[PDB]
Amino acid sequence: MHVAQPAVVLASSRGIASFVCEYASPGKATEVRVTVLRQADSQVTEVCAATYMMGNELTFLDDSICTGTSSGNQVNLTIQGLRAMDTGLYICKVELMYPPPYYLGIGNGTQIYVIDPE
Amino acid sequence: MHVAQPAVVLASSRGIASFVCEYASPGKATEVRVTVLRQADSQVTEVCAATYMMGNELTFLDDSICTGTSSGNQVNLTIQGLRAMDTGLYICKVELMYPPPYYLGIGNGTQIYVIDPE
Amino acid sequence: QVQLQESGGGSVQAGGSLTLSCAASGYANSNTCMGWFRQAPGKERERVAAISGVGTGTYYADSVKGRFTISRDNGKNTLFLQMNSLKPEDTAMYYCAAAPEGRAWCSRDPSGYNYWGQGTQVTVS
Amino acid sequence: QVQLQESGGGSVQAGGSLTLSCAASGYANSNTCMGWFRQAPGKERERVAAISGVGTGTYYADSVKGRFTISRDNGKNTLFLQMNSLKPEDTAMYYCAAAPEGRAWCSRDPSGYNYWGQGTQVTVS
Ligand SMILES: *[C@@H]1O[C@H](CO[C@@H]2O[C@@H](C)[C@@H](O)[C@@H](O)[C@@H]2O)[C@@H](O)[C@H](O)[C@H]1NC(C)=O
Ligand SMILES: *[C@@H]1O[C@H](CO[C@@H]2O[C@@H](C)[C@@H](O)[C@@H](O)[C@@H]2O)[C@@H](O)[C@H](O)[C@H]1NC(C)=O
Ligand SMILES: *[C@@H]1O[C@H](CO)[C@@H](O)[C@H](O)[C@H]1NC(C)=O
Ligand code: NA
Repeated sequence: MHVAQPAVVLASSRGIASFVCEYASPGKATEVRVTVLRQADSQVTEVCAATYMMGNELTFLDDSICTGTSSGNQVNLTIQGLRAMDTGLYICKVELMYPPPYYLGIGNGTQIYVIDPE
Repeated sequence: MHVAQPAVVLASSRGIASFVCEYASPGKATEVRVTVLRQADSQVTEVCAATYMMGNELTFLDDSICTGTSSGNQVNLTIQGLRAMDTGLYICKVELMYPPPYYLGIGNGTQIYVIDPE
Repeated sequence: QVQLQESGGGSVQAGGSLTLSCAASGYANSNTCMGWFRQAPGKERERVAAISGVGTGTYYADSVKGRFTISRDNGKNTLFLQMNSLKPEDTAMYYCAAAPEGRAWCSRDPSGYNYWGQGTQVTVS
Repeated sequence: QVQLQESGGGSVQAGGSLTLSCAASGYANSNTCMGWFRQAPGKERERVAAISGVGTGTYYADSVKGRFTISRDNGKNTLFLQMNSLKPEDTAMYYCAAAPEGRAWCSRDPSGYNYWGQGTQVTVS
C-alpha cells in the first residue's frame, strides 16, 4: 500500500509537531489502525497507535503524547511535549484491519526536528 | 478487563481443539478483536485474530488455522490441523476496539495438548 | 531481559511524604512506558501514575491527581514516584511496571505491562 | 534478520512438473507464515499458495487449486511448491515470501509479507 507524509516538519518552541499521513485505500476499508514508529540509533519505538472507523472520529489507544482528527482517507497527527533528544524519523504505519483482506502501508517517515528554548 | 478460558483442552486424533473465551465487557462494546497468542519456549506467536462485529458473523483476518462463532460476550474458537510440536499455551487476548474507551484483556491461557497418530 | 527493583518504601504518618525508586536494568530500547500500580488488601492492581517512553507525558489517577508526581532521571535508568499529602486510603502494596520494550504509549489496565518489580509496602497512619 | 533464497526454477513444456525450493535462514521465531507469489510481465504480484506458521494449514488460489501444493520440511528451514499440470498462464516470475516473525496466519495481499526472496523465473510452453 502507498502511504505519503511530509519529509520534514519543525516542532514549535512549546514542543508540538503536526503532520498529515494520507494512504491510497484499495478496498472499502471500515477499520484502519495508524501507528507512529520513531526510528533513531538503529532501534524502533512505538510512539502511539489509533483506530480510525470511516464514519467516526479518530481514537488513540489509552494515554499517549499523540492527538489528531481523521478526514476521509488521511489523518492529521499531532505529537505534543517534544524535546531536543526526541529528534528522529517518525514513520507512519497504516493497516486496513477490517473488512478483509488485510493491507499494510509504511511511509518513508517524517524527520521531526526539535530544539529546547531558554 | 477479566478474560476467562479453559485451563487445559485435549486435541482430537485429527488435530482439532475447540475452547470458549468469555470476557466481562464493562461498556456496550460493538466491535471486539479476539487474538490467539501461542506462548512456548519464552517466545509469543500470533496464531490468528478474529473481529467480532455487532451486525456481522465472527470474521478472521485473512487465512488462518482458526475458525469459530461468537455468542453475546464470548467466542467459541476452533484451532485445526494441530500436531505434537504445536503443543503449547494458547493465550486469548480480547480488545474492545469500538466504541471508546479502549479496554485490553489477556487470559491465563489454554494449554492445548496434541498427539500424532500412526 | 528487562528487570525492575523497587526501594524507598515504608510506613509514615497521615499528611506525610515519601519518594519510591524503581531501578530499571537490561534495556535494549530505553524509550519504553513505565508506571506505578498499587494493590490494597484483596482488591486488584489499579494504575496510580505512568510516564511516556518518548517526550514529557505524565498520566495520573483522579484519586492521586495533584498530590502524586511521576518522574525519570536523565539516563532513564531510575523511575521515581513523588508522593505528597499521603492519606490513609493511599495505604497499599506499590509495584513499578514497564510496557513491552519499544512501547512508548501507556496502558491503563495492568495487562498491558510485561515487566514488574517484586513490590514495596507503603503504610499511612 | 530473516533472509529467503529461491531455487529449482526453470523453463519446461506444457503439462509438465516443477518443484521450487525457498531456503529460509536467520529465524528467531520459525512459527511464521510463508507463501509463494507470481508476477506476470507488467501485472502485480498475486499469491499462488501459503502455509500457516502453527499447525498444517495450506491456502491456495482458485487458478492453481488442485494442480499446486505447498509443503514444509520437519525443521521448517526449507519451503517447497510442488507444481503439476503447468499451463501457459502459469508462466511468471515466482517469489517466496514470509510474514513478520511470529505472524502464523497468512495475508492474501503481498503488503502483509515483510521478507522476500530475490525471485526465480518459471516458463511454460
Ligand atoms: C492539524 O490540526 C492542527 C490543530 O489541531 C486540531 O485543532 C485543535 C483546535 C483541536 O481540535 C485538535 O484536537 C485538532 O487536532 C492544526 O494546527 C493543523 O493545521 C492541522 N493540519 C492541517 C494540515 O490542517
Ligand atoms: C465450538 O465449536 C465446535 C465446532 O463448531 C461447529 O462446527 C463448525 C464447522 C461451524 O459449523 C460452527 O458453526 C459449529 O458450531 C463445536 O464442536 C463445539 O461443540 C463448540 N463448543 C461450544 C462450547 O459451543
Ligand atoms: C488465573 O490464575 C490466577 C492465579 O494467579 C487465578 O487467581 C485466576 O483465577 C486465574 N484466572 C482464570 C480466569 O482462571
Ligand atoms: Na494483528
